[PDB]
Amino acid sequence: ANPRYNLASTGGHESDRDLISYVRGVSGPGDGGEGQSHIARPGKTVTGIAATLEREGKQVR
Amino acid sequence: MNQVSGLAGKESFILTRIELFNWGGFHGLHQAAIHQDGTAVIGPTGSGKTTLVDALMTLLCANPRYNLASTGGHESDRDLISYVRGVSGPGDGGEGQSHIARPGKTVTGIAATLEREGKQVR
Amino acid sequence: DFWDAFNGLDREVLIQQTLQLLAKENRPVGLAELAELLPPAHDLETFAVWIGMAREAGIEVIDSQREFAELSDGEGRRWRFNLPTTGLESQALMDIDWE
Amino acid sequence: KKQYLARLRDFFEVGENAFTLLNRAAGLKQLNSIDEIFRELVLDDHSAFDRAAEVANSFDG
Amino acid sequence: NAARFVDDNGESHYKALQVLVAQLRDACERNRTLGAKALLDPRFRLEFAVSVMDRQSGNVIESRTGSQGGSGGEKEIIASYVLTASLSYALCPAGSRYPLFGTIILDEAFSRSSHAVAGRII
Amino acid sequence: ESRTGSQGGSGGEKEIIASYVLTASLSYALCPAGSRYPLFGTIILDEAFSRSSHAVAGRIIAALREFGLHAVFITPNKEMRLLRDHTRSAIVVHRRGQNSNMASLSWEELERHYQRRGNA
Ligand SMILES: Nc1ncnc2c1ncn2[C@@H]1O[C@H](COP(=O)(O)OP(=O)(O)O)[C@@H](O)[C@H]1O
Repeated sequence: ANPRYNLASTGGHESDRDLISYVRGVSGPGDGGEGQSHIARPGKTVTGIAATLEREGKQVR
Repeated sequence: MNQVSGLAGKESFILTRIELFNWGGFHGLHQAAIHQDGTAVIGPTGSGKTTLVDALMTLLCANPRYNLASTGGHESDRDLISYVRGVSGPGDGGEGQSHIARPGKTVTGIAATLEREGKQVR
Repeated sequence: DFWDAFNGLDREVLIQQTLQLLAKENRPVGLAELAELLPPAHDLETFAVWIGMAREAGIEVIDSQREFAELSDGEGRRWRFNLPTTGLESQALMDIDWE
Repeated sequence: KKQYLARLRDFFEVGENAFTLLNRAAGLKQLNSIDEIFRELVLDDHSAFDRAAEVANSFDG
Repeated sequence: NAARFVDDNGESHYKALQVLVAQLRDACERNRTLGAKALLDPRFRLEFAVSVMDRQSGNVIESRTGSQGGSGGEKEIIASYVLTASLSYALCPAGSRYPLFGTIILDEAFSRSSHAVAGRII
Repeated sequence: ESRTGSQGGSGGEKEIIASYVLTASLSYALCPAGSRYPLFGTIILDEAFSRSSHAVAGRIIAALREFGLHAVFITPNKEMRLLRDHTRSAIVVHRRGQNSNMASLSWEELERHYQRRGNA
């Protein structure tokens, strides 16, 4: 419901990343030519995520 | 590449040998030779690599913080007594003292030799 | 470095290979002799494992007596390892279970 | 998302704590003695540091 | 509790409640001192300890009653085992011993343990 | 870049810079008053590199070499390739039952050559 993003490296303190930064594809860490965080998808955009689970041929997505 | 490594000793002191006697799990006399080019202490979990560093840290610092790498900088996991007595784990829940390897009269000796241009400080 | 870390000393296979070598020899074998018979592709990575043998099976290792072994790595550079003297024997090693 | 998570709960017959613990399991790197692993990994917060503030304000009234 | 039985128009009762609420505010302001956490945090009023026993002999064989005393690999082993047990219990539907959501995700779980003990964790 | 431009992958350059600064601070602390080299040149770091990639660990070792620090690295039989490249001995520590013991080992590159009967 309220996932803790990047918990492996940011554990102990508040997480840097959020859902908005994943949808927009911000590149906070990797810089070198960073155009203000280099938002990959600044305009109207759609992001989809899907996970499939199986058990004895029964599927749940 | 090998030329630069000759700086060791030529400039300052470098540790070269560690001596342990009844230190932690190191029963009896144990000697470790440290190369002038740098050394690697390796082994499986539950050995004496952390105990070996803790001996030198005790020798070097006024208030050593034992088992720092495992506690993550928190309150020191151990103390001098638990190393001297050779405490091996909490020690069950019914006394027994099986965990303690040196409960009675015992002596533990820790030595460290540092070399510089032949001059040796122990 | 990804590829380099991909391939490494799989001590599982080396465990059985060393056990089979001792079974074939069925004699007290030192570290230098083991290196000669078994060409280590990772240098000290193997040796520690073999030392893990001696100390795991109770085969006491002597540090005063030092053997040697000359081994060349992939790129051709040759190194002389100053191994200690051990008494690896197949019976005890096969007695002890491995993870 | 509340209704969707309720549907997930129903399908997998596990409360929200199960998936919250699954989330926290991805940040196990920063671990310490058993006490910290218990008080930071399992048995989620359920602390009462906020209810105390309301109780104090009511007692102020 | 003693003051609730006094007949003074709720004066002693008010004073006792005032003391209690003062304690509560003291804890709340310093929201991470060990005392405050123990006071207002359910999972801080009780300690924790693990104990490895024998399958046939129920006697405790090694009881880490907090007693941190452990190597980087030992603590990692215990934490991974306990976390796996907790995940299995949580994901198991009530009255069942097989979790219905059988997939779990670990992120760089093992870093302080040897390659021989990580396999035991897996 | 007045402020560090970026890293070499998930804190690569960041970790490199932090380790370099820490090594410089240690060298200064061990360096006596108005001295270029630290009198106490030995540094011990338990769990050498567990959270550090092989690319960065080599850089930390190189930096330790630059600042004139003789280091002994403690690893759980991990990261043997770089330790072997950047060291010349190893104290194999093994604990059987309740008692532990050590076994010293050393190696050194024979002058010989990189390769003979081949490209030079
Ligand atoms: N005071 C102590 N209490 C409990 N165990 C101790 C103590 N001192 C040493 N030990 C034991 O000695 C070893 C010290 O850690 P070690 O395994 O050498 O660390 P690592 O291999 O992670 O570098 C462990 O097996 C530990 O149980």
